Amino acid sequence: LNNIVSSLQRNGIFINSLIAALTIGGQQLFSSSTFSCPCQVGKNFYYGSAFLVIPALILLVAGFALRSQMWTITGEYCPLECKLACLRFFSITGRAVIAPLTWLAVTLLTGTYYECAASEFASVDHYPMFDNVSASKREEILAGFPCCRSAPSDVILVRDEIALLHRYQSQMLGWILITLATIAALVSCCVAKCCSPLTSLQHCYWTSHLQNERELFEQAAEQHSRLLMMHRIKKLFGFIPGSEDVKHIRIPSCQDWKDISVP
Amino acid sequence: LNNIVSSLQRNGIFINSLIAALTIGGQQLFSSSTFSCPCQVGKNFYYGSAFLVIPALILLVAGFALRSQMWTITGEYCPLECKLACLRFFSITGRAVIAPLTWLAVTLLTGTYYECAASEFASVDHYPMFDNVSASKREEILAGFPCCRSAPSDVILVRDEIALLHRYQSQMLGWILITLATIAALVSCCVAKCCSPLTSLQHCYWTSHLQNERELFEQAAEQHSRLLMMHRIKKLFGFIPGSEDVKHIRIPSCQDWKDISVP
Amino acid sequence: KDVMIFNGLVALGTVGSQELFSVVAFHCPCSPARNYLYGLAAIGVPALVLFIIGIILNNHTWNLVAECQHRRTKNCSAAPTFLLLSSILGRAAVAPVTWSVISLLRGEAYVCALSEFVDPSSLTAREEHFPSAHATEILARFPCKENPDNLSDFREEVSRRLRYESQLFGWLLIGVVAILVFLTKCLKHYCSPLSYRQEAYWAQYRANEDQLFQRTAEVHSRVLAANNVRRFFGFVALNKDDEELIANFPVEGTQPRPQWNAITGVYLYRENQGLPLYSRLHKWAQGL
Amino acid sequence: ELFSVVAFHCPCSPARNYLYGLAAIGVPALVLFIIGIILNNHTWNLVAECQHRRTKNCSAAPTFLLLSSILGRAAVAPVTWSVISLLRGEAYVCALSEFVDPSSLTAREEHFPSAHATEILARFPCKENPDNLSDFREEVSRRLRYESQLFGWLLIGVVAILVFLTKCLKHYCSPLSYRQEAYWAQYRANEDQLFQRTAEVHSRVLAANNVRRFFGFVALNKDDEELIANFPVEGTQPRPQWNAITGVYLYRENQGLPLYSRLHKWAQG
Amino acid sequence: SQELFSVVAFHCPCSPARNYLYGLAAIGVPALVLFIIGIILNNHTWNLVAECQHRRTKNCSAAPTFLLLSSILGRAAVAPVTWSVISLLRGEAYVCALSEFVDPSSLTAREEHFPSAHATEILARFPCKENPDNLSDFREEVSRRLRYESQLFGWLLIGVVAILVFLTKCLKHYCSPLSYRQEAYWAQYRANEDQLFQRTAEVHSRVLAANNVRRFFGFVALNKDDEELIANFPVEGTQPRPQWNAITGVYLYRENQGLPLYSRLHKWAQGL
Amino acid sequence: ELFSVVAFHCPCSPARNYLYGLAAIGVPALVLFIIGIILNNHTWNLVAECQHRRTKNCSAAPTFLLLSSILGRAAVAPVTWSVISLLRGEAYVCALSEFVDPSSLTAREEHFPSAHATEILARFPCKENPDNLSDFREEVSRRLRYESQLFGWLLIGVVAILVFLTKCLKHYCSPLSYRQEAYWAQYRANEDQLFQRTAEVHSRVLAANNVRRFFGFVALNKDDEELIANFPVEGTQPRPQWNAITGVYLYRENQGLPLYSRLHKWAQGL
Amino acid sequence: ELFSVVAFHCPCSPARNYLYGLAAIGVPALVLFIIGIILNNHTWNLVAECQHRRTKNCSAAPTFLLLSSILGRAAVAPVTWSVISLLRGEAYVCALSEFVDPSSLTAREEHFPSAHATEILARFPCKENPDNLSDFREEVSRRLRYESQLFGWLLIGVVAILVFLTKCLKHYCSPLSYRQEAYWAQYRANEDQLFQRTAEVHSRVLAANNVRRFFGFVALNKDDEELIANFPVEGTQPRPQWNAITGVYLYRENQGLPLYSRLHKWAQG
Repeated sequence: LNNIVSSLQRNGIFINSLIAALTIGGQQLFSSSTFSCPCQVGKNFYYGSAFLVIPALILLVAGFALRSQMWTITGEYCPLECKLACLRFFSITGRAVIAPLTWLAVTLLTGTYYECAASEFASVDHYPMFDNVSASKREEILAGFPCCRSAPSDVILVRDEIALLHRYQSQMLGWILITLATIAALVSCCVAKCCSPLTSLQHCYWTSHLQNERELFEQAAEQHSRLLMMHRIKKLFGFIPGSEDVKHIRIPSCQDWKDISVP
Repeated sequence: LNNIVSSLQRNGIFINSLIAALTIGGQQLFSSSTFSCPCQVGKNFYYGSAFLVIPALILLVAGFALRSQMWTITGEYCPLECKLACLRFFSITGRAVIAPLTWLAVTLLTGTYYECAASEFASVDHYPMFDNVSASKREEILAGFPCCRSAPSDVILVRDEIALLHRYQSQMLGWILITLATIAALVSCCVAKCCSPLTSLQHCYWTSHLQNERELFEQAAEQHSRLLMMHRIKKLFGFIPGSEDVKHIRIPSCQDWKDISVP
Repeated sequence: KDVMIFNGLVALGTVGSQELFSVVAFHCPCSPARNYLYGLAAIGVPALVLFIIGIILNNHTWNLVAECQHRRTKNCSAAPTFLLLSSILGRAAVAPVTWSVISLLRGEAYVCALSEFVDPSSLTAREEHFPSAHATEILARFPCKENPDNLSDFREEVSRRLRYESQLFGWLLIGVVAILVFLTKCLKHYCSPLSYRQEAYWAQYRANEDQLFQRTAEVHSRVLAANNVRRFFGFVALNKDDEELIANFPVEGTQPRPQWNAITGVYLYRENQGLPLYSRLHKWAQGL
Repeated sequence: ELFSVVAFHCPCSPARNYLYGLAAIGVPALVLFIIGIILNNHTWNLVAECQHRRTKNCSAAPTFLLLSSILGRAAVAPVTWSVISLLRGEAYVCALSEFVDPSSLTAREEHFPSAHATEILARFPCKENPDNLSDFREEVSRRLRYESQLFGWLLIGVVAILVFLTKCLKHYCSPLSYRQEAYWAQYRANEDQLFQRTAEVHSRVLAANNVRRFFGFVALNKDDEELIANFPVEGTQPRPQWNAITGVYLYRENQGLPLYSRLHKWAQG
Repeated sequence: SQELFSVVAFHCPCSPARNYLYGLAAIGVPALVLFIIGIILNNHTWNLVAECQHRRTKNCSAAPTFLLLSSILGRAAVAPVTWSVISLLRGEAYVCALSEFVDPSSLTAREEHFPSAHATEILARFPCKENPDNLSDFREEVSRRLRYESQLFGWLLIGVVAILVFLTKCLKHYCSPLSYRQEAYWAQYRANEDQLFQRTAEVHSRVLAANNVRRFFGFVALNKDDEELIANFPVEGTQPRPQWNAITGVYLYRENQGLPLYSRLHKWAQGL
Repeated sequence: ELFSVVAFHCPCSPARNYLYGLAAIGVPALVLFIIGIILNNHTWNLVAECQHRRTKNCSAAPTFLLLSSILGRAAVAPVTWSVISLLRGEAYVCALSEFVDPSSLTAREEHFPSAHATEILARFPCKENPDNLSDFREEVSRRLRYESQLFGWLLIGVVAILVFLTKCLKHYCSPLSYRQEAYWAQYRANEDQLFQRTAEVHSRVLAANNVRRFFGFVALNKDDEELIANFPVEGTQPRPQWNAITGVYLYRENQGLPLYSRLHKWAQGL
Repeated sequence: ELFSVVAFHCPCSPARNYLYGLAAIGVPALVLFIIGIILNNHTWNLVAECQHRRTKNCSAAPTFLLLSSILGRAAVAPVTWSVISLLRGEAYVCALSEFVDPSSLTAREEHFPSAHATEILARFPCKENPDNLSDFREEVSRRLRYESQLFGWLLIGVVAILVFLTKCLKHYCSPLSYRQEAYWAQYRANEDQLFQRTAEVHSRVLAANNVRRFFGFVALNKDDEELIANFPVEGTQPRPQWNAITGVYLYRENQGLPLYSRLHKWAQG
């Protein structure tokens, strides 16, 4: 039964779906817990914009870095070898970039981050209520109502309209981004099915072979290290550990401990 | 017992039904959670129309792309081979297009998306209440009542009628689409049973053979890679991993690690 | 039997779906000449559609087409056509009928239909009180249950008389299908050339052969693929079960193209010099 | 659920509900009656018997008793549904609501209007009556429901006597002692079970040969090989021989020994 | 089953000259239906019929028929009685039947406030509670006298049966020439023969069915247990109708050579 | 709810309930008494005793010593029903509520009406009494219940003495010591249970010996096959032989040795 | 519920309940006492001693030791029921409610009516008293319950002293050291187990040997075959032989070695 779970774990679509669901849940928890939408007139666009970008950037970097094989790819970087490196890089990038795309999409769909983000950028010259011959209190109240300040002075309905407008735009952006992303994927796949010299079945076989041989060589290296250490003990103490020791014992002296300290 | 589940998984009707149910549930959750029906007079048809089309388009693209064999079909594209490619393409298309059809049908049947979508397109010259010598407030209120604004000024009953009318049309469209879809399927099946050179039993046997040989060759490729890596280790370290290693050990030097770094 | 349970699940499936449909999404548009079309489509459209998936999913349907395209002469005898046509309908055409009757029985589909046609002067228990211009319009609003309490008296009779018509109409439909099935079964046995024990044995054989055919075909695909793997690698890796098949099932090779065509299509039931042949596949083996 | 859909809904309207009552009762009875005929095996060989003779060679009198068996066995469903409706009483009150004579009404002084006697008497079953005549709606309902239950009890009584009468005469007029009918009945049930059981085994083996002849082998489960080995097929069976073991059969003796079915007559050579 | 019980449950129609017709039907007819079932299942009634059929001359006198006919009803008239008695003890059936026959002057617990306009109509409405509140005392009063008159008869009926059963049992033992102890063996023999007969009839049925199918299909398919049946119990043919005709009929203790024969079959087993 | 049907329902009416009190207590007592006689095997061999002699030569000295046992082993069932009803008190209070003397009520002053004293007293068991007499009813109800509960306890005492009286006489007048009677008691049951068990088997073997002659073979269960393989039969037991083991047996000694059952008397060949 | 059947319901009435309470507790004690004599085998052989002699040869004094045993052993049942009722107190308070002197009443001033004294006091146990005398009702209820419990605790005390005197004197005046009596009391209760056990076996074996001579064989279970095989019977034991092992026995010694039971005495001839 657990073998089936591991088999589905090998399915990349399932692991990417798990990543997307986990990122969406984390974003929802973060928004519901620790956002608070600071309401300062001076720099409020900064807070929302940072909330939009920094989590996406750190998730992208984490996805790129958590894959060990990309380090080897870069080391080789720093014919067919170039094509294979490009294919592996694209395949790893896909999973590296799925999560930040999910974060951006869900944030835009929710709309709160964009709502608090570009709120002071709203156009109010159309509305005749906001005269503000001072020209400064207008920006103050504009940044002030979207966060938590109702300020029930007839402006609330206006503010909702403004909010609605921004929210509407947010949704579009999300979907717009989504559209572009999908388009990119398609053309990206085109490259992976146009510049690739290997057959479609050849690529999957080759990847399975690479994973098999990597695991096999790791196991072989561990076993070789184990055998080398076993040999070191059977040459120092004169007996093989884990076997019948009642035959001989070296009884090493003080000078013998220094020899095994070399590695 | 789990073998029976896998056997029913092989049944295409069951997997398509699962896809349809999952899409319907996701659509219901999305509608109940994150729709909100923006109520702006200017561009409200845009929001509903996009909600109708973009999810359908992305689901269609995902269904087309998630099938790996279509990449091979396109690569072959870019006699009997043409007929086989056409048959495989039709069979894969069916499952590729079932989900977006389900989304469109369920959305139209619910009617909310169409309700908020073409609301400002309603005909009001028949109703004598909407004079609006300004000719602009009329469109504003027309877009304003369907979302959440009751505006209890005798117009509510009128608005319900309007809503009803739109809802009625929505239902028809859904069923209309459904009808067309089924008709298409029938004639599509006709082609798959008219242009196909293979017998009805020949096609199923050939497909089973193709799946069996694909899996068999993937397993054989993995095993060949495993054997090649095993041979590499038994030629480098001088022993076969996983067997009795107590016979010989190469003890490779620094120069030996470079040789295995070629692949 | 297996056939009855297969039909029973479908009959339960649509009834539950009909119950589900009648709750989430059915709102009669109370607008003149709109509910009438809406009411008719609320019955026929699921009915026509549900009949279609019945035809498509039926394996025997393409068997009829394959022979029809191959023969181009409709040389199939009347009796085998009577078997297949009465087989697809008995397996597929059941679903629309069950949806059609239950929709009539509940009455909410029909009550929208003839609500337009209701005669204002046909009302009783009081003098007719309807304007000559809005009589049709006011009736169209009856099914919505939003009629004023002043018109409630006249609405209940109208909403029930149609509901009377629907249930009576739905019952009458059940009589027709019930009679037809009884009529068809007698015609099937009367016009068949072989007694029902033969028909039972033959139809019982048809299931067993095709069940045997499907299991063998999947195995034959695996063993043929495995042998080609050996030719392309020089070795084959197999589990416990599949490895037994290759050692127990020699590969005959590829059958000739006409041989595959000979085992598809309709059954002529030509007795081999008095010895019966129960399918084309059986004839092919006994023929050679 | 299903009972909610098929739930009786009395259309309170004159000259109209008794049509509904007939259809809401007769059609369920008619449908159930058909299933009785369709599933019964003794009805098809009866029809199949007419196929071979095609000229009414056999007299109708000997075959009449079988026709008594086909109707009797099938009639359980219509009666057990007709009786249940009568005892419930819902069908009958809506059927005869508008035929109650106002003159014979009782349990109240004569306040019954005559402007629309049928109409107001039609609306009684559906609670759509004036409360001033509510006692009448209880009086009329109780009298009509009384008539339904009496008919229901009379009907089940007549079925009870007819079951006895047709079972007292059947033993009397049959030429065999009742114990022979006990063996004969137990033989028929045993024959059909064994006959049908072998058909699956014979088909599965025969299909194996045809599939083996065309794939070069057959895929089998654990017990199939036992079926193949223990029960090999040497061919098929001619159609006219099958025809000799179909159709109705009357008790016929051979050399002073009974034959209980055509298959037995065929098996005796 | 709560729905099935609700269908059969008594629903008294409060109306004159009408309920006691229903009361007659609501108890008599289920009694008649139960009685008919008692006749059919009683195996003794069929060989009684077969005895009246094969001889075609009415050879047996009244005494051989009378002694058996008592057992036909006795083993079957139990079912109507335990239904009639249970109804009377409940009392609902009786009070509905006689609710229109109590004499108004015989009522008590209230003065002459009982209306005499339509006495039979108002009295008939008592069981269904459909009574004016001013006569609720009268309603209960009649609801108890009639309950009593049922219950006394219900208990009285049980007593009479409990005498007839004892009288019938005592007379049979004193009149039959057999000792009571030998009858117990005789009763213990009819059951063993019948159970062995029916069980062994099935086996000699299946074997004949198996033998006939084999000639047609070319072989026979049997279950694991049925395989032993064919080998252990082989048959050679059937049994003639006269042989089947010597074991279906009433038998009354024809002794042979001073040694009893306990059933028709036993008499046939001696070839007599 | 079968017990709910036979539940007592007191009909409150003068000169009427005590009939119902009788016929709803006496009749189940009579039914229980009859059942005791019918199922008691000691009553049939009594009947078969006078049947086969057809003359009644035997006197009443041997009959009365057995006849008491017939009722004694059976009369317990009515008494344990008669006493239970009296202890509950329902049977008596409804039966005798009509006879309560209108001058013997206490716990209240002279408030009892004299218009219909019997009628109003008749309805006391049904609790349909006006609240102005609730003291009177709770006085009559508790007084009558005493009389029943006194009679019930007294009746138990009388059986508690008759049993001890009988058990003493049955051991003082009989010519056999009790330790021997226990053997004679442990033999009558030991034989009868063997006889019934062996009657069933010799019935089945005889049955399987006839069905075989009618079918050529007999269907028998696996354990039943052992029965035929072990207990073969040659025929049937003659009627006079069956007629010598039915009846009443009274300790007929043989040649200085005892016989404990009438069958035993025939076993020695007597 | 049999608890509700035998429940003690106090009839509150003058000169009536104490008669009831007498018969509502004493009578079950009488039944319990009767049971003790009947079941105790030490009284039948005492009776059996009186029947064989027909002359009263045996003196009363030797038999008084055994005569006190049957009454003593059976005396638990009345005491364990007389005491339990007394401690519960319901029996006594209803019995002695009507004897309480109104003048000697306490806990309240002299406001107790004396027009009909016994009537009010008789009603105390049923709580059917006006609340104006609730203090009086409770006071008599507690005081009367006190005498019951004090009598009950006295009753159990007296029995314990009687048992102590009985057992101490029985061991003192018996002519056997109490260790030997334990062996003897471990014999009579051991013989009677074997004697009962073989009574059935030598009965069933004699049962089978009678049925077999009649039917021709005997039905038996697997265990019963061992009874017939291992233990064969030849005849029956003479009636005077049974007469020699029933009655009372009082340590008759033989030659200087004890015989513990009368059967053992007969086992030496």
